Amino acid sequence: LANKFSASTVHLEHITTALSCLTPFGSKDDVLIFIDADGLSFVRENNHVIKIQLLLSRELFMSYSYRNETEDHMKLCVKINHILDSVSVMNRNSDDIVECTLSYDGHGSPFVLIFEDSFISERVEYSTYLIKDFDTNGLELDRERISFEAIIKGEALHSALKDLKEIGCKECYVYAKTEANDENVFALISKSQLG
Amino acid sequence: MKLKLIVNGCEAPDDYKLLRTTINTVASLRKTAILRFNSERLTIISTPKSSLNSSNNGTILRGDTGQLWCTIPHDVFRLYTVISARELNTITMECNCDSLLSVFKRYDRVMNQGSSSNMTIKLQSMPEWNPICALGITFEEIIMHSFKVPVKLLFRAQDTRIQEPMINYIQLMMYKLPPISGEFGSAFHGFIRRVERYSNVNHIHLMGVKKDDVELKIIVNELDWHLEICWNGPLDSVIDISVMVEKAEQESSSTHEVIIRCKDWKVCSKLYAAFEEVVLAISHDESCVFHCSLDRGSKPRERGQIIYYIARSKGL
Repeated sequence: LANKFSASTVHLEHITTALSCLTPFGSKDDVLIFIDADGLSFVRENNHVIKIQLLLSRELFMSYSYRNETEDHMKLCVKINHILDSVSVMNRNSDDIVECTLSYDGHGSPFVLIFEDSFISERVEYSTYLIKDFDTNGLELDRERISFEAIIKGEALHSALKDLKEIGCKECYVYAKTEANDENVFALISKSQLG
Repeated sequence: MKLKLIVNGCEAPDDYKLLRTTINTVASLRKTAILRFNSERLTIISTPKSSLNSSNNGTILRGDTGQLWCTIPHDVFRLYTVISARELNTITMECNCDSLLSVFKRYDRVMNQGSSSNMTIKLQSMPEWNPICALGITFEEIIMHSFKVPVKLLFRAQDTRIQEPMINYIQLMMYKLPPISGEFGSAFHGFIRRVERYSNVNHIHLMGVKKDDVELKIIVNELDWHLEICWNGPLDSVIDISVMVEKAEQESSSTHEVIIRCKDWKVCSKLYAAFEEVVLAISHDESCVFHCSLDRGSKPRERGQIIYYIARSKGL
């Protein structure tokens, strides 16, 4: 295509999954989109205290073209509520949608989302906004001063998070300890109405 | 002014369906409808210029400008006894759509029950009450069910003022919509009804661009995000203080666009779902015409016509 960036895919689960993952960071706020040859990343930040970055790699898209030459990456900002509403209405007939393509043509142009069906295609253009002075790279892990690391299974962690949420947890404490004979102790301590 | 007519639904169901659809659309479009009974055909008209309709002042308050015209060949009725002393024996009346629609709904219920009777319609002088007469309607139910509807006759001067709109045909682009009964009927029906998924959308921008050699698009700019809907399937193109409305200069010689209301689009969708052969004519920044045609032959017979004219809701 003539666009600077154009990525088309046939799986609609990735987009909806990413939007759902980004939802807990506020239904009405900004989302940063990073575009590079490696892929497309969605970034959100809350209260300068928490940050989330979800990456969709090149392999996930059946076609991926990044023809920009002057800059190695492209940065834009969109409103999450607009995308949420547009996808919710456009994804009502989720069974019939067959193709989904994102496109962008540099600064000053909208972010184009096209849902292509067998005979009907829906095209929506999202206006872009200036990126806030706050740098998302500021909140990063110092890879040379790791206090501790741990590997956990997704299901158990999800169950623990659900249990904490349902008891109205207010304060959380991650406790990590190691001993000899391969003894490990990783725990979450919650302060809530229960105590 | 005898107007004895016989209607049967068991013979030529296409004609009965056409009449039912015409009465339904006129009832849903306005409160009262004009009926012209000529020696050749019956014309059902819904126009804001009718004496009863003009009272509601729809034009100045809500922009009710669309005009609906339906032609029913006299072959539809088993008996067509229309004798008058006017041009081509034409008798003009202004009837109320609600009562006629209710009577036809009851007739449809009786027909679906299993009866195969006939409906007899006549013009009578009710002594209970432009003199007002009654439209006596009678039919059997396997019991002689008879209902009457008030009606007002119109004079020649009143009849001639109601004229069908004429469009600049040379400056008009026509597209032949895919048949509803075809494999693409469902896709186009969904495409027409797609914009209904947005509750707050009130106006739609229809566009037609050459290059199956033409394409049709529906644009919505009333939302926080620009919305464009494109039909990529096959689609063939048929080859006082009054002032003239300002027409925007065309972007190109092969693009025709017009902005209309969502209610008119819903009416057009209903018409498309009703009939098989449907044509959409666009006059750039001027108007949109929905032409539904029903074809019947024996010496080809008269073509059943339903034309809905919609004026632009906004300028371009």
